[PDB]
Amino acid sequence: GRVFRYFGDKLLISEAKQSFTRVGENNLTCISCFQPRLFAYTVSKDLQLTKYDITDFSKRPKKLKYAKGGAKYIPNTTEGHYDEILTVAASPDGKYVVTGGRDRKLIVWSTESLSPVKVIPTKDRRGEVLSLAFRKNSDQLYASCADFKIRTYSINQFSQLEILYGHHDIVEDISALAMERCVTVGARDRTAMLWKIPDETRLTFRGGDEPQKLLRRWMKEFFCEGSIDVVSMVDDFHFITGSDNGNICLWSLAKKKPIFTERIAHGILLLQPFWITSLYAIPYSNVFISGSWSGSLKVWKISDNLRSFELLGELSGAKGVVTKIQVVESKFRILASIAKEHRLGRWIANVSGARNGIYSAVIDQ
Amino acid sequence: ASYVKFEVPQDLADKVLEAVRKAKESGKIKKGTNETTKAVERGQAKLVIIAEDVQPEEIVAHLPLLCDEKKIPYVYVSSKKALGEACGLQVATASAAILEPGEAKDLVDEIIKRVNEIKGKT
RNA sequence: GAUCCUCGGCGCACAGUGAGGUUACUCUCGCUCUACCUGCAAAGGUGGCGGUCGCGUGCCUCGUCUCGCGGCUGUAUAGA
Repeated sequence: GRVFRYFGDKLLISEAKQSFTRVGENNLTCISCFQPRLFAYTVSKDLQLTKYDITDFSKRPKKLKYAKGGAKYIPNTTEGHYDEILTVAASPDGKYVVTGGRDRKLIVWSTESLSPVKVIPTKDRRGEVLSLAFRKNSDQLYASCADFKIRTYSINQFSQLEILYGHHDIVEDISALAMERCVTVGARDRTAMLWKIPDETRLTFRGGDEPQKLLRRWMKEFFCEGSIDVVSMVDDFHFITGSDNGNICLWSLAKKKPIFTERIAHGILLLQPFWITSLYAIPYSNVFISGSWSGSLKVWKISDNLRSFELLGELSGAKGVVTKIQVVESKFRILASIAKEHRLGRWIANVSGARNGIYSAVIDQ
Repeated sequence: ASYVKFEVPQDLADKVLEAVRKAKESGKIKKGTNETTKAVERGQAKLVIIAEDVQPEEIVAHLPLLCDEKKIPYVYVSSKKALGEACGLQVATASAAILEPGEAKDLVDEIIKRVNEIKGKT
C-alpha cells in the first residue's frame, strides 16, 4: 500500500483544457466524485445537493438531479437539511451519497433517486459535521465533527460504530485511503492525527512552530501558523497538510516533524499569506493539487524518494475560493468547487473573480 | 493591523478564548464593543479581549487608549467570529470584557501576567 | 428678572444588554432543417432529410454491406 503511480512528469498541464460551470446556488462547500460512468456531487450553504454526470471529458459536468432542503426540515432526524451543508462523500460502491453540516445530521441518500434512505444524528448539540471520507473500496465512513470527535459508521448497516477522541479544537478535515485508518487535522490545535482504528492507537504530529525560533535555527547556515486547515493522504505511510499561513507540509508516519515544507505555497496578498483552502493527493501517486483563492490550482510532484515535492504547474482558470478538489480518470479530470465564501465562514477580504460553480481541467498523458 | 499593540502567540490566544467560556458559565462577561467600552469607562472590566480582524479597524481603536487610562489589561484574538462564538453567541463579536472571572481566576491571572512579560515589565 | 401650577397649542429624536435571525440575472458564442404550397402575416399541410420494422433484394468476397419497397415516424454530438 505505497506510492506506485509516477505520471507527474508525463502530465500535459500547460495544455490543459479548462472550463467553468455556473450554478444557481450560493457557496458550494464540497464536491465528491464517484469513480468505478463517473459522477460528481455538490453541496451548498443554500441547502442544495446536486448530482452531475462527468464521464464525458469533452463536455462540462451534466446536471442530472437535485434535492433541496429547507426550513420545512426543522426537527433532528427529519429527512432533509435545514442548516448549511458543509460536506459530501460518495460511497465507493456507487449506491450512496452522504451529506452533513451544521444541523448535526448525517443524511445518506440513494444515488438512484437522490432520495434520503437513512438519517443518522450525531446526538450532540455541538456535533456539526465538518468533513467526510469513506475508506476506499469499503462502506466504512469517517465523519470529523466540531465537538472534537471523529465518528465512524458502517453505511450498509446505517449505524454508528464508534467515536474517536484526541483533538482539542474542531476537526476541520479528514482523509482516508484503503486501510482502516484516517488522518485528521485539528485547526487551532495545530496537530494532524493518524488514527489506526483496528490497533486502537493514534499518532500525533505537531505544527505551530514559532517563527523567531525557526529563524533562530535557520541562522545555523516566516509566517505565523495559527491553524492547520486541510489534509490529504498520499499513501498508507505519508500525508500532506495545508495551513492558514500558506504552508504545504509533507509528513511521514515515522517522523515527528514535517519531512518537507513549502512555505507560502500560494504567495501573498503588511504581508498576509494566502491560506491553503484545498488539498488533494491522488491516491498512491506522486502528484497532488492545492487550492486557495489566489486564482489558480497548483499542481505539485513528490520526489521518488518521498523527501520533497516540487511545482509541476498552474491551472489559472480557477478564480474564486476553492472549497474542495477531486480528481477522476479515464486522462485526468480535475474538478473543484468554487464559492464566494470560505466553507466554514472564515472571513475573506477581496476575493478576485468571486463566483459560484464548478471548475474543470482535463490533463493528458 | 495597526490597532494591535503587541504579538499574541496562538497558545495564549486559545487560553484567552477558554478563559472567556468559563467566565460565561461561572462569572460575568460583557460582549460587544459598546458594552466593552462602558465596562472600561466604569472600571468594572478585569481583562479586555480585542479581535484582530475588525473590518473597519477603527471600530475598536479607542480601546487600547481607554484601557491604559483606566489601567485595565487587554489582549488580542485572531478571529472575531471565534470570540463571539466563544461568548455564547452565534454571530461574530469585535471585542469583549471579563467583569468577574469566577472559575477562571487562575486562568485569567496567568494571561494578565503573560501579556505583561511580552510587553516589558518585571 | 422670573417663579411654579393648570390648561391650551404645537414633538415625541432617548435608557442597557447582547446573535440572532433572514439561485436568479447580465453579456458573448454557436446551436434542424428545407422545397413547396394551404397561405395577407401569422398560422396549417404536403414534400425534403432521417430513422424505424417486415420483406424482397446486388457479392468468381454472394459473410457483411448494396438497393428498394409496405407500415410509421421524426428524435444531433451537445453546449459553451
